[PDB]
Formats: sequence, C-alpha cells, structure tokens
Amino acid sequence: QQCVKLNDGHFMPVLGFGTYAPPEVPRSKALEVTKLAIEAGFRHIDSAHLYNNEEQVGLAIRSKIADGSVKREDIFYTSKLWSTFHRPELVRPALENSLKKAQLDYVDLYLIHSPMSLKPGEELSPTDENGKVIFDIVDLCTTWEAMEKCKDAGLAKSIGVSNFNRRQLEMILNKPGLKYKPVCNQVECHPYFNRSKLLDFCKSKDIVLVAYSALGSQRDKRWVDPNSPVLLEDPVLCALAKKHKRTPALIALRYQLQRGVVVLAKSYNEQRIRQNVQVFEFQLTAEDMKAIDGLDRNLHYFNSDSFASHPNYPYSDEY
Ligand SMILES: NC(=O)c1ccc[n+]([C@@H]2O[C@H](COP(=O)([O-])OP(=O)(O)OC[C@H]3O[C@@H](n4cnc5c(N)ncnc54)[C@H](OP(=O)(O)O)[C@@H]3O)[C@@H](O)[C@H]2O)c1
Ligand SMILES: CCCCC[C@H](O)/C=C/[C@H]1C(=O)C[C@H](O)[C@@H]1C/C=C\CCCC(=O)O
Repeated sequence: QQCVKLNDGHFMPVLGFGTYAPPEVPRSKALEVTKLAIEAGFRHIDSAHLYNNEEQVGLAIRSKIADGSVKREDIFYTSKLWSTFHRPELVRPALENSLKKAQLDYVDLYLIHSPMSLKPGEELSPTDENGKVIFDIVDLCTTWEAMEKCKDAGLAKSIGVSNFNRRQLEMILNKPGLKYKPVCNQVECHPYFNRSKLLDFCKSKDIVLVAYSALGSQRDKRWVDPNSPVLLEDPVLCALAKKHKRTPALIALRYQLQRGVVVLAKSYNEQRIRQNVQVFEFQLTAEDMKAIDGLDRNLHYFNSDSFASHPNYPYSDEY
C-alpha cells in the first residue's frame, strides 16, 4: 500500500475499500467481504450511516483485530454524517450512533456526506404529501463547527467533506474563526469525469480529493441510466489493460494514484478484492496518463436530476 499525509498531520492509505452494497445483498456479506478486504491488504475502509452496514463493517474490523491480523491504529475507518443531521445539534449524536453501531471508540475520518441538507429526522429520505424529498436550509459552516467539535472530543481523528464543489469548499475555508480545514473532499471521479479543475483547486489548499465510483459505479438501475457508457468497457482503458497486462479497473485505479487522488474501490468478489490491491504493482507512463485524461465527458453516473433544484446542488458550477 502507501499513505498520504493529511493537512491534519494524520495519514490516509491511498487505497480504500468501498463498502456500499444494494439493499438486495444480505448484510452478512458486508461482514464477510470487509474481512476479505483486510486480509487482502486494504487498510482504509469507507462506510457511512446511509449504507446500513456500519454494524457489519465494525464487526469485521473488530474480528480482524481479535484475529491478531491488525491493530485498531492500522485501520483507517471513515463514516459520514447523513444530510438529515446537518443541524449542528444533531452532529455529535449522529456520530455517536455510528460509533455505537460499529462498536468503535473513534472514527479515523468523519465526513459531511453531501451539502444538500434534508429535513431533520430519523428517516433518511423525507418526502411530503406529493412524494417529493423535503429539503432543509442549514448554514453548513455551523454544521462544520459541530464537526470540529467532534474532532476536539476525539470521536473523529480527521474531518472532511463529500460532494462539495469549489464554492462550497471556499465557504468553509473562508469561515471566520475556522479551526480545522477539511482534510479531503470525496467526490465522484473517474476517466469519464476526472474533476481536474476541482483536483487542482483542492491541491492548492492541501485538501485531498478522494475518488468514488472510480471503477464506473455499480450501475444501480435505480439511479444509473443503463444507457450511460460502461467505464470498464472503454476502448482506451481496455487497450491500456492489454498493454500493461492488467485490467481496466486497475488502469482506472492507477490513473488516480498517479495524479494524486486517493481511490476507493468497491468489490464484494473475493478474487476482484485481491486483484484491486495489485494497483501498487505497476505504473502508467506519462503518455498513458494523457490518453486517459482525454476520456473526460462530464458523465456523472448518479442520476442527480431530481435534486437539481436543491439550493446546494453541487453541479450548478463549472466545478
Ligand atoms: N460519498 C459519496 O457520495 C459516495 C457515493 C458513491 C460511493 N461512495 C463510496 O465509494 C465506493 C465505491 O463507489 P461505487 O460504489 O460506485 O463503486 P465502484 O468502486 O465504482 O464500483 C466498481 C464496481 O466494479 C466491480 N469491480 C470492482 N473491482 C473490479 C475489478 N478488479 N475488475 C472488474 N470489476 C470490478 C464491482 O463489482 P463486484 O462487487 O462484483 O466486484 C463494483 O460494483 C462505495 O462502496 C462507497 O464506499 C461514496
Ligand atoms: C449530486 C451528487 C451528490 C449525491 C450524494 C449522495 O450522498 C449520494 C449517495 C449515495 C451513496 O453514498 C451510496 C448510496 O447508495 C447513495 C445513493 C443515492 C441516493 C440515495 C437517496 C435516498 C436517501 O435519502 O437516502
């Protein structure tokens, strides 16, 4: 593996394990594959309240610690604050609940899952009488103040954000009396949506860009148009796969590592989980990288059109 030093002083393994799996998959699977991931060499594990799996992921971690395979400090665990808990008073309590579910003392990284606040409540997707998801108006800077408090209280070693654009990031960065800068910004990032501009900006403020859907997403027919191009079927990626004798997924992952992006990779398949750790075994040439750079088509796999009306919709800006 390898690590990147956060503007926190803390370290984040550049390769992370994505734990989300559709509700159709047995929750016992999350437990089994997280163990497989750790056994394969994954040290960074990505979860969230929304995934309904923190109990299982924490179970796997606890199990591998008892195994003697790893120590708590060897694992980098991240969870995320769901959008229905943006009001400052619901932040610590939300974190405490995640910690309780995972049976952990602290989270290595806690993130604001998305800038699009939703009506407060236990329900993850609040909708009105007309079936429309209910938005909420919250000063994200106050949400951030509550996050900084969680870090001071030792519940989260590092704090960051997710799905934020440059303007939203700047809101935090320019907040009067700011104590902690977000350590990262976890966003959708892959060759068909490489986020070069955002990447350059984050790099300029020492903020780490963490890539999700780096392998082209899980293409859930619920939020992903089946007509969208299949990333792992890209001719250039496959050509580079056949050239380096690797796989399109490894090419996509290596692309991010070489451009300074921390990459997440979800897989509930034993062989693929183990294959993904091989991303550290090869290297792409400067020319290889330029070729992948030319693949961008501003394609966002998640169908976010329904929230396009949200005042905090991140895709309103060029980046
Ligand atoms: N903060 C956010 O808003 C946000 C949003 C989305 C996701 N995330 C996080 O980032 C993670 C990754 O994103 P994602 O869920 O879209 O998944 P992804 O990593 O883009 O998914 C890659 C898909 O390709 C397959 N795959 C994995 N390794 C492969 C390999 N070596 N060769 C061929 N196919 C391979 C997997 O299927 P198999 O399981 O069959 O291997 C997986 O479904 C999530 O699990 C989650 O932790 C965060
Ligand atoms: C415009 C881009 C911002 C979208 C950010 C958003 O957090 C994305 C979340 C996705 C994950 O992390 C995995 C998970 O399946 C989830 C899928 C998408 C929407 C669930 C909305 C329903 C609810 O309310 O629960």
